[PDB]
Amino acid sequence: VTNLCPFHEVFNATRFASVYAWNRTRISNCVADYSVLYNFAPFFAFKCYGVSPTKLNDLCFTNVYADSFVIKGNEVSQIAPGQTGNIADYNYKLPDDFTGCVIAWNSNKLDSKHSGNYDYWYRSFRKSKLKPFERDISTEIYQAGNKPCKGKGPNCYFPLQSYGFRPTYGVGHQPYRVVVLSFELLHAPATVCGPKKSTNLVKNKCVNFNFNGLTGTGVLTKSNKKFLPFQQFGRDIVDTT
Amino acid sequence: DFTGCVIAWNSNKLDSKHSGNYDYWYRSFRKSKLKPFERDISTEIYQA
Amino acid sequence: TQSYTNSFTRGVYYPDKVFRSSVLHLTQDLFLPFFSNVTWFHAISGTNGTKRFDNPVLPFNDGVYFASTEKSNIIRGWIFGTTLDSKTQSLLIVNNATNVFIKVCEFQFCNDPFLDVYHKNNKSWMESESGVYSSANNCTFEYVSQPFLMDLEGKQGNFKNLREFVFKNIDGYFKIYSKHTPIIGRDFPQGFSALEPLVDLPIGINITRFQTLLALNRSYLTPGDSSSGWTAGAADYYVGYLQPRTFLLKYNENGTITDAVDCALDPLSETKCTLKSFTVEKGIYQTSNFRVQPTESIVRFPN
Amino acid sequence: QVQLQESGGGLVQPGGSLRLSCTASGIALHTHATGWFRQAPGKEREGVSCISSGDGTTYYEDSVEGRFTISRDNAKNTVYLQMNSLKLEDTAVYYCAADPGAVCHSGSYYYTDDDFYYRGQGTQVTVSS
Amino acid sequence: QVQLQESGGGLVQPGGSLRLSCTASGIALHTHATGWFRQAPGKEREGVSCISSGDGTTYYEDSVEGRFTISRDNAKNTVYLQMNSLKLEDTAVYYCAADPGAVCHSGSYYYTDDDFYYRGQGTQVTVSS
Repeated sequence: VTNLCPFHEVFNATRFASVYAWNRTRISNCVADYSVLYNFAPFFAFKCYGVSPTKLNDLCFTNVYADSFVIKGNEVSQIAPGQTGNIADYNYKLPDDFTGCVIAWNSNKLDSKHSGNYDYWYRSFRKSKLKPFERDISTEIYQAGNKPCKGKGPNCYFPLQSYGFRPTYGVGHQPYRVVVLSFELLHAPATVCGPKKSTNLVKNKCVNFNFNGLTGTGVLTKSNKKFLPFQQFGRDIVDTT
Repeated sequence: DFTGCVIAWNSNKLDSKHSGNYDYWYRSFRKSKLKPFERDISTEIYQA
Repeated sequence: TQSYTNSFTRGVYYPDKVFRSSVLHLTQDLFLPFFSNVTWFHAISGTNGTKRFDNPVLPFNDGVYFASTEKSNIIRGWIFGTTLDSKTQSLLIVNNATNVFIKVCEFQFCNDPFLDVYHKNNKSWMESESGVYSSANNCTFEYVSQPFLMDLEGKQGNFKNLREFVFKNIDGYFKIYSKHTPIIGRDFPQGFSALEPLVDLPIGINITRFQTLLALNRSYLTPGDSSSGWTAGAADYYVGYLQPRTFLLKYNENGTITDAVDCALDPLSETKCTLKSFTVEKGIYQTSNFRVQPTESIVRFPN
Repeated sequence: QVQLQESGGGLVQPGGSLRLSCTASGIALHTHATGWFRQAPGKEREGVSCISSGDGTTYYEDSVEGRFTISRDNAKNTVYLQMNSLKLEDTAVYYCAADPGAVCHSGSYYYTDDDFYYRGQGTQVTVSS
Repeated sequence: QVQLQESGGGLVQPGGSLRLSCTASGIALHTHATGWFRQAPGKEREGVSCISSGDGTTYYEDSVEGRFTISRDNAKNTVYLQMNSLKLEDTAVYYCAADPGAVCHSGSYYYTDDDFYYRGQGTQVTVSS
């Protein structure tokens, strides 16, 4: 498999969206370029909460989910399983077995303007807590009182809240660019792979060989045996390779 | 291939005090796994 | 429209990846047995606006063999799935003109396919009238590849092509085995063909029922009868059911399968399965053992 | 979309007291940060008080010290400014404005002049003998 | 031999944020259960949090729950604190300390008073400038 996925263009966007409709990118059938550590989507925080991230290279990757959000600085550590909050539970919950790398830039020079930015919209009121990895887009006025919310009035609160940033605001209210590379498995769907090192072939010598999981010892010689294009292995009487 | 016996008992009363008994040192860094029935004593810095 | 015919030497496959030459090999596998009955299902309600009921529901136990003799491309696709409702996902092997989309998706409703009223000879064109579903639920694995049904042209009369196929679900793993061979006016041509695979898929969903898809707007050169059972008819859709049999396969020195015999059809089939040969010399050969099975079982305990 | 309505005012005498109320219809208080700004005739607009999104953390100006109390009620979604010991130079028109986030005093940023998103019409408070 | 130095502190404002870091000059992390202690002036030293020797088991106190968090990185060999929603009476001298083995909430034994073996120099943290 000789294919390369350009990771670098995926992670940065021209304009980041709101909480309501982000973008989810799935990556497969490509060489695992996770040496983009420290200079792209994994960087400064380097908070790979995955269970043994180096041993995840052995558990050969079947899907990669890449995401890029922008969240305020008061709740950077809120992206972890088991934590509560209105901006945590009613926006994005994580399952208890999250395996991946979730890393946050101090985005103060590109997500803040002198006139103020109003392109990031959040919720603080919802009917109930949602299932993890789910999104709601529909904008409806919730019923937060005895009065029926059929009109725009008191006890009927809009759920949309647009955060505001400038370079003059202090740390904690500044926007942070949080990028997620998550490598989990749904029910271990062992479908596609990548890491597969191959030594150079050697002929006419007594060597050990391993071809597609078949191990053995002997001498490999070119010959006039012909295979129809389905068949891969060869075998004879008494069932020896 | 061990032919022998293992004997163990709780000692909370001669090997423990309120500030902590620190006379028992348990080495956790070594270049390679020990041979059977073998000790290393030497104190040299282990860089990871 | 359920006439039965016997299948002569059809349904012999390549069970594995390995190359063999000039050997005689015994395989215990899910095969279609020799001289077994197969079901002909017809399709004649072309002009009527009601549903034809010509695509029944078949209970898909341990693999299905399918065959067709049609010059045109009326046969396009197959539906698999236990319930075919919104509860579970369903598999489609739908074919367009030059590509195949295989989708494992949940579908709430499967009402009816599109049905025309007019004649195919008047309007011999099919332009965007294939709509079966309206809602797609949470689903993955929308695989896309080359067409299964290679449009091999048939001209000059009495040259109609044969499409042989078997579908197999083993441990959440779906295998399509297929080959296209040109034949003559025999419905089941007496002869042998080493019958190749095409594709393998990881699915992970058990399949209980399946169903076939036709361009059911208009159909021609289709005869049928109202009689059911042991009768005869002309349908050009052949369905057989596999069984776990043991076969003796003959591998050619060139590398292909050239003949196969059963080991449970005939007594001399048992002799040539025990002797590992296709030619049996004159004599007496002991093949197996007989014993009388008990008719029923009794239990007797005291007072 | 979202409107802010002010109430109160009248003819107060020096030594008296008055209470302004600012009611938001659409947006939610105790998640928004609201503040009061005033404008005297012949002058330029200057803030009075502010309260942030988190709890009831109050902020105040230099000439506002000790006389003016700010309180927010989340039941009626209305913020209250209580005026005590009004002097003769306090005749102005008062505006309430809301700005999402804990906007007032976030690092190197005070609530100087007006950059708030949501506005109102204003109520005139005059004081004289 | 083993020193536990602290970096951070200074002058902040209420509702702000600040970062604490304790890099162990001697024995590493992920083998010793470390903790943090603070001292209000005129008051006794009381701990705020721990993290265990194994995995990321995390504890807090009642008056600081939810607002403050702890995390560590073994490559830099340090422990990190993120101060969120700073209020008035948190003004304290913050210490970092350690003890071998999982000692914070170990059986019927919580991290009560001062039982750790290592001590640090400490940094000052003040609020409401």
